[PDB]
Amino acid sequence: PYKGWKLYFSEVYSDSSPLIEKIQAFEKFFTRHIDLYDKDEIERKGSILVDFKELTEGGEVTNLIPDIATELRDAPEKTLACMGLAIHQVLTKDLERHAAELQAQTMVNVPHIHARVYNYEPLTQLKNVRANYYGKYIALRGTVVRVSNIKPLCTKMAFLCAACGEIQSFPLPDGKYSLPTKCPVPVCRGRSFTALRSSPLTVTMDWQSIKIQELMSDDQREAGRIPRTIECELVHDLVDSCVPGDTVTITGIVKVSNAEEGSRNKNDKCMFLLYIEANSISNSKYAIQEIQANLFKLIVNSLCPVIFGHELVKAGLALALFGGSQKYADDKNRIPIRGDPHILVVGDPGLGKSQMLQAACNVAPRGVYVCGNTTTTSGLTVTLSKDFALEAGALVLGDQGICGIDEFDKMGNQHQALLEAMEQQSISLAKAGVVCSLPARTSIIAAANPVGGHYNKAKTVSENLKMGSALLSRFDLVFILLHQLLRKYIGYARQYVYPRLSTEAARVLQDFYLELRKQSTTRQLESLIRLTEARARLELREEATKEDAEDIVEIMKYSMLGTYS
Amino acid sequence: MNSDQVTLVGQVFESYVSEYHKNDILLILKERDEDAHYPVVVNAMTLFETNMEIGEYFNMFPSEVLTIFDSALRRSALTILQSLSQPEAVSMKQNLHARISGLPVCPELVREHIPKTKDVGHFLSVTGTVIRTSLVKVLEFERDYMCNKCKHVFVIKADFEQYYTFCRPSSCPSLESCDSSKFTCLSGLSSSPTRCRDYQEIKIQEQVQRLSVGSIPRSMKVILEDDLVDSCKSGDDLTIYGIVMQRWKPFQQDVRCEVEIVLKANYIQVNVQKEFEDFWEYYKPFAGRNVILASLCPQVFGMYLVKLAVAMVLAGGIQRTDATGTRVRGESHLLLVGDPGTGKSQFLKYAAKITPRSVLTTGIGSTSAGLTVTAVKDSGEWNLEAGALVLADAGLCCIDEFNSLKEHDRTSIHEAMEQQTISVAKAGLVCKLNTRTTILAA
Amino acid sequence: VDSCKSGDDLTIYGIVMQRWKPFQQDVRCEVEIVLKANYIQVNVQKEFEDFWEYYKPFAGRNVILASLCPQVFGMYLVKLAVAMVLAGGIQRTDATGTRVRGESHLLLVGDPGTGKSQFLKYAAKITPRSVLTTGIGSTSAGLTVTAVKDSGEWNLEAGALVLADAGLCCIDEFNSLKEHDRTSIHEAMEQQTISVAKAGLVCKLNTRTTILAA
Ligand SMILES: [Zn+2]
Ligand SMILES: [Zn+2]
Repeated sequence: PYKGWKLYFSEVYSDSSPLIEKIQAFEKFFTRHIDLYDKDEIERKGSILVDFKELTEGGEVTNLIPDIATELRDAPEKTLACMGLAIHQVLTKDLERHAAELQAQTMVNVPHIHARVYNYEPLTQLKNVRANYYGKYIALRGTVVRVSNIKPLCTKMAFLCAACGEIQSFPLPDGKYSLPTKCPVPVCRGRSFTALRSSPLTVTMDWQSIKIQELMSDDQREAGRIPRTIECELVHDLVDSCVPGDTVTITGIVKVSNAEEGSRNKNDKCMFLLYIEANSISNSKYAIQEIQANLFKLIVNSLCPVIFGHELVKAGLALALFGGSQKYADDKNRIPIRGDPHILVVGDPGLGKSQMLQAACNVAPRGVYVCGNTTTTSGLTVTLSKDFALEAGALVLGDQGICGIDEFDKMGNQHQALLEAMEQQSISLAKAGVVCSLPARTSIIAAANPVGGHYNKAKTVSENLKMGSALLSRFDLVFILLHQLLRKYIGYARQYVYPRLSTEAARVLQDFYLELRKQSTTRQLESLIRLTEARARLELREEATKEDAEDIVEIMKYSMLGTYS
Repeated sequence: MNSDQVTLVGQVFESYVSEYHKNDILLILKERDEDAHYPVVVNAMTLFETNMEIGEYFNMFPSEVLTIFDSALRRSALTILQSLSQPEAVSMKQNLHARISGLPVCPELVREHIPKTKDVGHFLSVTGTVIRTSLVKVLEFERDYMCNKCKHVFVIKADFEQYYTFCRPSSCPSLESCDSSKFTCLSGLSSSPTRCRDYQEIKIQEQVQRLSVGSIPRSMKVILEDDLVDSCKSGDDLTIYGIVMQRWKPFQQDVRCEVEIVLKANYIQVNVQKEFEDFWEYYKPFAGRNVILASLCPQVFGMYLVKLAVAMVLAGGIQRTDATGTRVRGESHLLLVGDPGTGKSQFLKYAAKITPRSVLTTGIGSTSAGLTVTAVKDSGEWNLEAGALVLADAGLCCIDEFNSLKEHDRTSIHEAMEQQTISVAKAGLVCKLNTRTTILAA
Repeated sequence: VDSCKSGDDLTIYGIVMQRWKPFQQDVRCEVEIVLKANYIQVNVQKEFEDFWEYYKPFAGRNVILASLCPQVFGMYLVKLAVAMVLAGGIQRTDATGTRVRGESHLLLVGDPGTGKSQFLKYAAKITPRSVLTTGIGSTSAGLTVTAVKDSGEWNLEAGALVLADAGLCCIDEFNSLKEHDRTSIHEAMEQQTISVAKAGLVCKLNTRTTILAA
């Protein structure tokens, strides 16, 4: 009466077992809510997404499941199996009725349906995950760092008993081919089984291993605490649902990892080891109003409270933190060019250029700080690791954020891919026959030292700075030198306000550009717009006026004043 | 311990926790997570002052005494829970660990060196610096088995001395004497219990800055379990209490043996007099300055100001905190722009050898890799190495040939002289490191 | 066996099977999906017809040129020349059996920041089977061939001038290359081929491509 019983439970079917009660409970729940889901998509993908708020709705549809929360948290592998068998029974009953109606005017083979529950609460942070969570169902939310490749994984294996002819679906622990020790029927214990690898009970699915790092407060919770990470295993439809850098919410069971990695030294090898079996994954991709109502100078001076002077440098840093408009026409595939401006700090030692890059990475919600001596090509570009996987580098880790590069005059070919990232918002990969293009929508702020030390002489910027024109033409702002509340304000502005350029702001830029032409790169004008739009996002305004443009022009005037000397 | 010893220990501890140590257990019961390991820190000196035999039995059998302490902690937690008007407002906690702290100050229990084979099996404290930390981990520690004749479910423990490996027994520990030797394992068949204890291996080293530690410090492995994990990081000054044990692996067909003395931790703590009083009375000041300055460096002619300035360098300083919460330094900085061979180098070297917790270098002989930070790597693993400006934290850093350095070695020194900190960003190691030090340059 | 080499375009018919090795005492398992081969083979429409009827020609050139790169002011000849670059070409064969190329070559000697780089990059993203680089950022190791080695084993790695076979290769900062990167480009522009002779890898590789430089 239960077709597919062996697809979820390895036990022998018995109407006296306590499984029937929960199975019929979830079957009632699914029959009452059969119109809420797409049966075709459930059959094709082999899974079903159920809202946890629907199970805890309370009433009549959930009458036979009053303790769904406790049973799911403490016994997930049993509750999910019962739920999957119930939805499979509902689908096969509906399809058998349809097939009978078709025959009147009956072998329906419904495959395995993964019962996936999303939007689970309470949310459990990774730092509070200990060993006692083993066998429990919890939900986490974090940023993806590593995404491995898709690989086949044999979950179950079919075994035919030579005594009674019964075929069982024995699950494998970590994929280890083990032989059953007794026949599942309580009659004969033949203890001799033949493997049936072509049988439908032998379950083989796609498998992926992702790594999740906790959402760490870059200043509050950074008082000696390291960001904790954990491994998650996606299977079947959950495979290829997130890329490195996305913030995803993953609900699943906590299970023991047994490989074991390493080694060595000295020493990150751990025999003792944890991981998460992912059941569902969701990928997204007042004090503020007092601040909006001298806002520019207040945020500017509050970026680095330990750096004296550099008022224009802090002014460009705030503009880069908010950023312009990522004007990507998704309906026209019109590239957004770039809305993230770049900053160059040309200064002598002892000015605090490194401290400005630190504050750039600290106040930003996604900051990556890099020194310019211990440099590797894989430290900034994507890293290829084959047995292949692509590991995000500093130019990829800084996506939707700011990356700071100190002493880049000391970097060699490990730095030239940053030029391709500042312009294409992407990283080029070509190694070991693997060719790809990875995202890198980041804002690059950098600082360097002059050629002959103190350069208050008759030379200009392109001559005194240890840098060629291939990178000088890529910066929106060049400055020549010789916390949590503003963090929330910047994060809210990057998510809420999308700026535009008005006509009054353009007329000011037209007059300055025409007067600059009469004195006789194009990216200079692109900087005027990208910083003006950044000023509109700073003021939480959807449209930048002439006042914002004049301020951006004066900032660019200071950049062009230190230059062209 | 016989029955009398266990009885007296239990009674003394039960009376002590029924009289005091109530708010700690109340706060433990008030927590939400019921499956969590909760520690109960107890001063060992005040506890051993209440009864004479408890200290003897603790120093004689530490593990069983700690087990009895945990049992009595559970009993006292239940008693305090039953004494509340609304017992349902809190929840009982079964994973209670008695963590010993504040041992009687003596050289036999408070150690500054790595314990030897003589101290195996004794409970003591070791003070050192953390040089290495491992990740936080999860895996099994007990395994359930069942008998084929009486269906009695018993449990076997993992041998800590054999790196938590299980050995199959051959006797039924049921209440009725079963002659059955056939047992079945139930560890991997199901997941009915969540019996798994936390585990972390840290590495501590003797502090060469101490007077008792010689030239070459020794290292030691410390095993933290349950709530003791995630309690320290690389570079911390720890005072670890615990039991010195031996973990070993024997010879095999192609494998060699390996024995190791480790420290199973129980609690973690993050860190002539009459003559001096008479010298201070005579100083209370110009004649005292002449004595200190002459005694600081007697191998030099004149240079009264340099001897005085060095005195202030070794003297200062004390940190402060302003209205913005910014740390305001204390440590001094003296520059000696002297002609070569005038003896300025003779100052700094003798001053670095005369002072405990002191470092030195000779400029270009140690670049920024030897002054600040270095990301020591090996496979996909790395740690933080300390330089001259870091090892001198709460100490002195001397740098001869100070202008012979590169502009990037000076930039690193610029940060250490301006923030008490050094920014780390090498390879995959990004952090903010405290370098509260004074710098005596020439 | 012996029916294909490294770099061929194959259409393999066969059965998808699984080869596995189980766990042992000290050995881990490994499962792999392989293809047991059975045969080897070496390798809106109405709108386009209506657009072709209107083109059949000067008004059509203005539409293609404006639609090729609308992000640029003027430069009618550059938009037209790029159109011929993406257009050409077709190989021929003379009386001596020599292969006569088809693919075009356009050089853009423009002042920096005039937008010539905006052309080539959008043109490389708009075109299927297309490659690009920025001169000195990719030397001859990334333009032609590289003998990837490991123990006494090696293979052939394709560069910018090779991956663009039957496609387009764009090179900004074209004069920023070394005289040996240009020599490798000289051969690809003059023979449709690139000579291989690195380590123990000696061969003649076909690089039938067009090169759009700036
Ligand atoms: Zn059977
Ligand atoms: Zn028995």
